[PDB]
Amino acid sequence: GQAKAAPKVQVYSRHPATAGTENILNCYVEGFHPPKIDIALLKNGEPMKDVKYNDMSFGDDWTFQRLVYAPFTPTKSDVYTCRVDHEAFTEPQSFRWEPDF
Amino acid sequence: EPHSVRYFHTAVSEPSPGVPQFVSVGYLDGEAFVYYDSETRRKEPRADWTSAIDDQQYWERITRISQNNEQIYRVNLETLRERYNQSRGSHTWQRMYGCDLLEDGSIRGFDQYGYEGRDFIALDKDTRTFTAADAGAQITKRKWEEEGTFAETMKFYLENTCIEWLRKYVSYGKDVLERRERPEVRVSGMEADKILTLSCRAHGFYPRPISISWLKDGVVQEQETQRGSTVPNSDGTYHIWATIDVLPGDRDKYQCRVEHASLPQPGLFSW
Amino acid sequence: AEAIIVAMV
Repeated sequence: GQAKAAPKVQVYSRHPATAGTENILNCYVEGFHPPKIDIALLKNGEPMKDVKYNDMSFGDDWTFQRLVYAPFTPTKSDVYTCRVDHEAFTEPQSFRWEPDF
Repeated sequence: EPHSVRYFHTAVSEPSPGVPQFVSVGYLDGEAFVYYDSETRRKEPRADWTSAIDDQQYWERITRISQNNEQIYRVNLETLRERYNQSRGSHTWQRMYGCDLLEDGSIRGFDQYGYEGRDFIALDKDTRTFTAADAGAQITKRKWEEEGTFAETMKFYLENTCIEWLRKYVSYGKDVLERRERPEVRVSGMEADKILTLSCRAHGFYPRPISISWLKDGVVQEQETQRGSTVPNSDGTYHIWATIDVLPGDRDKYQCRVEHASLPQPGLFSW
Repeated sequence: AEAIIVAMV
């Protein structure tokens, strides 16, 4: 029938991160089909401000890709997550940013 | 010196947030430069070089072409619903087409169609015939090869028009396309149960191809490495990582090696 | 520029 393919997800910073230094937080969501998706950037479970969405792309197997990014100044207590909801998931899934520091 | 122009069409029966009924994105050498969807109904720029195109009412015209053609995407979506005896609901129609300039100056062309996330029909412009993937696709093969006109019309565009615009596009975006941006590399350390997990991260390289590897006293460690896919940054650059699990006394024998077009010789990094 | 002639299925 139709494709149903869940995404895989990579979270990462534009630069090597240092505590209190302004940076950019990237969430790259790929491999999904169909295109309907929700992708949220969370600071300790709060919606982040200034979240932007790249134009979605797809590749040779027609599965879609999306980049979602937002400015952020990380610390050692803060937990940054990307929460992705997609019909091939039984339920939303978080993917955590793992610090550089 | 090789270059690519490709357009990606996504068309769906049921919109949803961030998914219009039809969207089209053009890419030059893999970087977006032109966008259109059925909500704004307007062709808009995605790269700065497109802003000095020199064609005057080019934007007004190409906008109109797109507005007119989304009618045909809605029709093909219903055709495909009934040909495959589906109900009404969510269905998905996808298209990738464009041309390539290879380093010897020869041309390649492509026009590929996808229904429900599965191959449907692909142009083989060499023979002016379509490769069908399906019983349902075989019909559209036979209808297109009956009428006679589409295969050669699309072969014409691919071999002439498309390529003509490619070269013009390459010379407007010469400076963006040929810029180079080095990676910032940092190696991170984390051990838990007497295993040290070394993570090498390369941030902000352009162009996209990169080599990242791990050295144990100078010898590659190709099986003990897992690496991620090169993933994009927001500013057109790219990102990759590579971890290795090693033992915490074997720590000062470990180097990450980053080969990139931006650096004459590979960089070496430790934690 | 995009190809003008789109086909029907």
